[PDB]
Amino acid sequence: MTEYKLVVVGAVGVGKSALTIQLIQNHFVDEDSYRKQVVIDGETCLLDILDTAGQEEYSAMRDQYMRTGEGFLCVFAINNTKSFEDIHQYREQIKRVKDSDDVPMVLVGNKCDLAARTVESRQAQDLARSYGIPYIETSAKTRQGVEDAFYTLVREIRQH
Ligand SMILES: [Mg+2]
Repeated sequence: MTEYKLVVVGAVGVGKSALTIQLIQNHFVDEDSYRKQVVIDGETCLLDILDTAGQEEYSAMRDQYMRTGEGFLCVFAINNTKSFEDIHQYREQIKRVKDSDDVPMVLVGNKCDLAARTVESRQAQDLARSYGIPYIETSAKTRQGVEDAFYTLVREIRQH
């Protein structure tokens, strides 16, 4: 069957794992590869997701997994301005290693259940527009937009 190699990236603590675990095991963790047969738009397929460590110890450790990844979830948290500003560094790294200005990618603003937000939706939407990539807000806690984000990424890969 078609397999989709997806890679979840982002600054420490933004909810890369919570999003992956909500999708795969259907529960929010208040506190690494995953493989799952799913059916998306009638297509039977396997999601092979890499949930990357947050520690900036990489760049040679990062290049290996970015090279095999087909599409990328670039995650920041909406109560975390630094995690948002860090997004540019992740995209420029994916582009460097994949020798492409166009890589299937979705910008995800996670933790949209929280009221104490420091990054506004219009801000991130305008960023995503400049990249030419979709923007989707999620909450791994409420499960809002979780399937949305991953499925939109699969569809971006299908259109590449
Ligand atoms: Mg994690």
